[PDB]
Amino acid sequence: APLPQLRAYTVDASWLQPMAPLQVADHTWQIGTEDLTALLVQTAEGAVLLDGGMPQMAGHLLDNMKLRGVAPQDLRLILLSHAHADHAGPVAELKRRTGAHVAANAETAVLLARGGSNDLHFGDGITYPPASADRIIMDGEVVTVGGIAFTAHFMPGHTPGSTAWTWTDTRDGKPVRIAYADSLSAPGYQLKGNPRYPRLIEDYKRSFATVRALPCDLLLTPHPGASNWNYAVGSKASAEALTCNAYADAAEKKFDAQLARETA
Amino acid sequence: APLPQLRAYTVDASWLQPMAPLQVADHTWQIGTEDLTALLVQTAEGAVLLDGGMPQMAGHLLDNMKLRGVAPQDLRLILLSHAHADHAGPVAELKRRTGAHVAANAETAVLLARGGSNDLHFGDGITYPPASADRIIMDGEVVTVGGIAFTAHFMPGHTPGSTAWTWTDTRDGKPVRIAYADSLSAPGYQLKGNPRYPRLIEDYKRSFATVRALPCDLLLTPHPGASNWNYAVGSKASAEALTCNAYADAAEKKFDAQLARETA
Amino acid sequence: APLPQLRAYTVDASWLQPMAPLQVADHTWQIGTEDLTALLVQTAEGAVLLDGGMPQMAGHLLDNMKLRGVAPQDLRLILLSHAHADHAGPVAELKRRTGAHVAANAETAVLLARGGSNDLHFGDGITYPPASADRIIMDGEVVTVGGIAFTAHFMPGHTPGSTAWTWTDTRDGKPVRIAYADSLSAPGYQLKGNPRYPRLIEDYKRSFATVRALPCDLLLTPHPGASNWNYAVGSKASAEALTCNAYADAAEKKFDAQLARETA
Amino acid sequence: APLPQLRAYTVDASWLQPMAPLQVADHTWQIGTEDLTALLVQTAEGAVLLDGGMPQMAGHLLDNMKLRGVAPQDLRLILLSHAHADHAGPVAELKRRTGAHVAANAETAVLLARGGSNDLHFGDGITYPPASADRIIMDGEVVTVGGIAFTAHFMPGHTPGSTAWTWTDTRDGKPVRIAYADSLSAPGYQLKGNPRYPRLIEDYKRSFATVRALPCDLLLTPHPGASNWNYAVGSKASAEALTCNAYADAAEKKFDAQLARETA
Ligand SMILES: [Zn+2]
Ligand SMILES: [Zn+2]
Ligand SMILES: [Zn+2]
Ligand SMILES: [Zn+2]
Repeated sequence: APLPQLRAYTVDASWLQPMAPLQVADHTWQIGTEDLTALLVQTAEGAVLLDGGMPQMAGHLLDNMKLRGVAPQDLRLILLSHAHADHAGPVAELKRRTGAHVAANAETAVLLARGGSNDLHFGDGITYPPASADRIIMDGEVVTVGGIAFTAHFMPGHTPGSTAWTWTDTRDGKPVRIAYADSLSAPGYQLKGNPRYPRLIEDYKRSFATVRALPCDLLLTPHPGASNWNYAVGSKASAEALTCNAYADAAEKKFDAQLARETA
Repeated sequence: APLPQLRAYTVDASWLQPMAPLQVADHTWQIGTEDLTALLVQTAEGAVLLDGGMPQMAGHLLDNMKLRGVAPQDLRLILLSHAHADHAGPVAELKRRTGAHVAANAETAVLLARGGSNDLHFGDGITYPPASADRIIMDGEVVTVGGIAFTAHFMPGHTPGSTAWTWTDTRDGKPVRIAYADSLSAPGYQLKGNPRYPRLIEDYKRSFATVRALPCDLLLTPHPGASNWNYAVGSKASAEALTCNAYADAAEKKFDAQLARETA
Repeated sequence: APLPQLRAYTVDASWLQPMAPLQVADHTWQIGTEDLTALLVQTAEGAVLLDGGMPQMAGHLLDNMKLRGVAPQDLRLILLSHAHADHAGPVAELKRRTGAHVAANAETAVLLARGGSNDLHFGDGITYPPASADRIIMDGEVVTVGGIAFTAHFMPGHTPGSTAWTWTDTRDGKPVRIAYADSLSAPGYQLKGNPRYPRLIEDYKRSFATVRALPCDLLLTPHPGASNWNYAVGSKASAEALTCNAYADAAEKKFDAQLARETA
Repeated sequence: APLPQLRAYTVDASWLQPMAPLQVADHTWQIGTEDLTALLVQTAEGAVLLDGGMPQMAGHLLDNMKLRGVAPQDLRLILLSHAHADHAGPVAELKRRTGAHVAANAETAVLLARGGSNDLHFGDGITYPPASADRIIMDGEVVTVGGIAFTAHFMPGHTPGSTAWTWTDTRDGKPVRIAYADSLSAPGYQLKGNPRYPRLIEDYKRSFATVRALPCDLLLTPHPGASNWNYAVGSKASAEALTCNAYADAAEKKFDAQLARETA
C-alpha cells in the first residue's frame, strides 16, 4: 500500500484561455485569460501589473505586454490582490525576466514568500513557486508610478492579506474611478471556530463594509464572474458589471447562508 | 567634509543592569534587567521566553535559565511583544544556541526578518541582528506549550505587529490571569497624516479598548515603568502595579495630548 | 486552445512504500521507504534526521520516530543531502510539528528557501513546500548532537549544495564509520556549455575524488539502489553494498559516457 | 555593573569623503569615496552598480548617478564583491529607491540576507541593514546588461562568497579588459584550525591563483589602496596601479607571513 501520489492544481479550461489585451480605460488593460484578471497600467515612467493568474501564464503576460509596446524592463511594479496560485502564480518568474518589484502587505508577503504552502484552509494542496516582496505597504498607503496613484485598502477574509486597489484613470479625458477589489468568497472554509483564523467572521463583516465605501466608478475582481464581467465579448465586457454595493451585498448574503448551514 | 559616522543605539544604564530571576507566579519568572522585561515560563515539556531585551542580553538570559534548571535545549518557544531592538534584540543569537522556535504575527515577522531596519518612524537608526519567524500566528490564536495556553491579542500602534499575550498561571494553586501587554506609546511619531502609517490613529484607539478588555489579574509590560512595576525591590515589585484599565486610560490621555500639540 | 494544465511530480510506487524502522548501526535507523533513505540517529540528547524523502512522507516519518521512542519535540536537527523534492520534501512540515532545526550549506539553503523552484536543470517542474535553514554550515564543519559528531563534505554536482555526511557509530561497541554520500548522477543535465552551471564538469570530477577519500566502513545513499542497498530484505540489506571507491568509480564511468554521447 | 553599550562601526574619515565621478573607461565610472570603490557602468539599456560602500553612502551614490544623467529607475542591477558593511552597506536602501535588482552567489546572498550578522570572524560587530538577492549566480556565469557582459569569478577567502567581476569596456574605441577583484586580506582571522571555516587556507590558496589568471588590463579593488589606486589625484589615479599577478603575489606573501606568525 504505497503512499498516495501528489496531485497538481487543475482548473477549468476557461481559466487558461489566452485573450488579446482588452482595454478598460485610457491606461488600463486586461491581459490575462477569460476567467482570470491581469490588469496592466501603462504610464509615462513604466508599466504596472496587478495580479498574474496561474503560474503557467508568465509567457502569455509577456506577449501581451509586448503587444502594448511594453518591454520586459519597462514593468516597474507588481501588485497583488491575494497571494494564491491562481492569481500570484507567475510572480516569481516575472520578477526574474522583467526586473520589476513587488509591493504587498505583511500578510501577503509572508504568504507569497512560502509559495502559498501551509495555507490556513488549503494546506499544501495549492502550492506555487515562491516570490519575495520588495516593499511592505500599509492600509491606505499610496503608491505612485508615473503620476498614477494606487491606494491600498485592506479587506481580510479570503486571505489575511487581501487588498483592494483603487486608482483614477481617464476615458478620453473624462476621469473614472477604478476599484480592483479582491474576492469575498470562502470556498470550503471553516467560518466558525477556526483555530487557524479565530477572527475570521469579524474580518469578513468588516471587509463587506470596506468594499461598499470604496471610491468606485468601474469595479473589477480577480475572477471576472464575481463582478459580472465577460472578457470574451470584448466591447460589451463591462455592460452588466456590478457596483461596489451590489458586489459586497451579494457576497454577504452567501456568507451568512454559508455560516448558517455550517452551524447545521 | 566626510560623511557622518554611524551611531550606536545607546540606552540608559538601568536598561542593561542584570538581575537575579524574580518570581511572578508559580511558573512565570522575570529574567531580564531592571528596566527590561524578559518573561520565562517553565512547563513540564519545556520553557517559553517572552521578549529578550537588548541584543547584548543573550548571555545574561542563558545564565538565569540555567539558574532555573533550564538547559538551552529546553527552551522551546520565543514569543515577542514587538520586534524592536530593545525587546527582540538577542532573538537571533538565542535561536542559534537554544534550538527554540519563534512565533509572531506577519507584521512582527517581516520586521524581525529585516532586523528592525527601514522602521516606519526610526528608519535604520535602531538596527539589530535579524531573525526569522518559524510560525505565523493570527489574532486570538492559541499556542500551547506543556499545558499552558498562550492567547495572542493584536494591538497595533507602537508597531504594526504589537501583540499582547495572556495566559493563566497559579499562585500556590490559586489561579492568576497574567496579561503581558505591549507598549502604547508613540515617541516622536507623526500621528496625523503619516504616509508610512495612514491608519495609525485608528489602530491606537482600537488598541486602547483592546487592552481594557484583556482578561487580566496581573499586568506586565515590556518596560516595567509603564505598568508601575519595580523589579529592583524584589518582593514589592507588583505592589503598585497598574490594572489594564488604568494602563490603557493613562496611555490614551498621553496619546490625545500628543495628538493635540502635534496639530499646534 | 487553453494553456496546458499543471502536472504533479509523480514517482514510482516503490518510492512511496512505507517500511518499518530498519536498523543500520547501534544508533542509526532507516525510517523512510523502500527506495528513499531517511536516516534517524538517536542520541542521549535528542534525535537527528538525515533527509526525509517525498513531501507526503511527513506522517510516516513521525510514526517510525514514535516506534523508536522519539517524541516530536525530541527531534533536534534535520540534515539534508540535497534540496530536491524527493529528499527534502517534508522538511517544512517536520519543522512545524517537531521543533527541529535545519542545518545546510548556503547553496542548499537558497534552494530549500524557494522550494526547489527555478532549478538549474528542472525549472519549476519539481516544486515542494519551502523551508528555511537555521544554521549555515561550511565544508568540513563539525556538527555535534548528543556526543555524535557529523562532519560535512561538499560534493557539488547533482545540486550546487550536495553534501555527504560522515559520522562514527558502533555495532555492539565495535565502531563503524558511516558515510551518507549524496547522488552523483546527472539525469538529463546539459553537462557541457551549461549557462546556468558553467563549472559543472569541474565540480563533478572534484566530487568523484571527494567520495573516494571519504572515511567510510558502510556507505549509504539517498537512493538505496545507487549503493546497492535493499531495504526490503531487512537483515540482508547491507549484504551487497558498495564501497566508496566502487560507488564513485561507477558513477564516473556513467558521467564520462554521458558526457561523450552529449558531444555526439 | 551594567552590561556594555553597543558600539557603532566607525571607519577612517577618508572612507567617507565624497568625490566627484572619476572616469575609468568609456562606460565605467567611480562614484564612491576616496578609499571606497563604487563602480557605475552606463549602458544603452540602463546602469549597473558594483558595490556601494558604507551604509550612509546611499545619498551620495544617487547624487553622482544624477550627475551622469542616470535616473534612479535607470539603475538595473547591483553587483557585489562581498557582503560586508563597508561595501554592501546601502544595498537595502538603494533597492527601495531605484528599483534595481541584486545578483550575487549563494554565500553572498545568505550573508546579505542577515545584514552581515553572525559573521564567521566578526560576529555581530559589523551589522548593516539586510537586503535580499533577486538572482543567484554561479561560478563563471555571464550577466549581460545593455550589451556589456559581466562574468563572475569565485574567489572565496575574505568571505565565502567573494566574487571578482570582469568585463570588457573601451577607451575611445580601443577595448580594455577591466577586472574588479575582491580583497585577499584576512584581518585578525584565525587561519589555521578555524571551526567556522575549516577549509579557509585551501580557499585562499586557490583564490590567489584565480586572481593571477583573470583576464585583466586594468585592475580595481573595493579598497583602492590594495591595487595602488589613488582616486584623489583624478587623472593620475591609475598611474601606479598593480597588475593581477602583482596584487595576488603581494597578498599571498602577507598571507603566508600571517599564517607563519599565527603558529608562533
Ligand atoms: Zn481565486
Ligand atoms: Zn521600547
Ligand atoms: Zn533523487
Ligand atoms: Zn573591507
